Amino acid sequence: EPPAPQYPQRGSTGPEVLALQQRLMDLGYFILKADGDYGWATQQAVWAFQKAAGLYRDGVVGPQTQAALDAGYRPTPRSSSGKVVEIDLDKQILLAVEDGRVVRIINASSGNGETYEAKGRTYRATTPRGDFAVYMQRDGMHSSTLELGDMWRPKYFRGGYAVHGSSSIPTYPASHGCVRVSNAAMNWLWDSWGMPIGTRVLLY
Ligand SMILES: [Cl-]
Ligand SMILES: [Cl-]
Ligand SMILES: [Cl-]
Ligand SMILES: [Cl-]
Repeated sequence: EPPAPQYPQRGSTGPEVLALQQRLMDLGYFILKADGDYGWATQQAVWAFQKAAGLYRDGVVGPQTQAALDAGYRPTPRSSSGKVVEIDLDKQILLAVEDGRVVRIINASSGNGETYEAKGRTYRATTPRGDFAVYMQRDGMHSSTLELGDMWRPKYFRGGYAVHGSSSIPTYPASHGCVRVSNAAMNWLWDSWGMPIGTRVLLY
């Protein structure tokens, strides 16, 4: 009649959640607080972890996810030098990379690949693959020609294609093509890490 273990998941609280949050933090998955409550922010970090590790993206830290946590799984970046934002489209993560070392792994969501209509024309919600650079930024909440909602602190890398904060960053590609991250992650990129004009943005 004793209860089985807790698998940390959204809504959980307790020491095991605290330990998970700290381990994520230690491994570089973006999370600000280890407080023992598995809320929205923790969800973003768990999803980033499961994505990175190639695991089913359910937010539930069961036996397989725990094994990967214990193994200390971190993705290997493609770049070798300098500051680079890498976006892994298959895994749906953004990597803040410096000198070939991942500094942070951030949950992301990119284009859904479906058609959409805008100012009377049909487009396809593809995120481009390639080697680009931040060329402009708008430091507040702004509208998009591509995206339907507003974008928080966009950093533009090819025409209207930007990395930005969003209210929803799901476990599948959900956008019209821009790359969404949490507002907190976007603030970190801007204000703590620094991602100035000219920063390489590599998508693959
Ligand atoms: Cl919650
Ligand atoms: Cl949280
Ligand atoms: Cl999945
Ligand atoms: Cl699992």
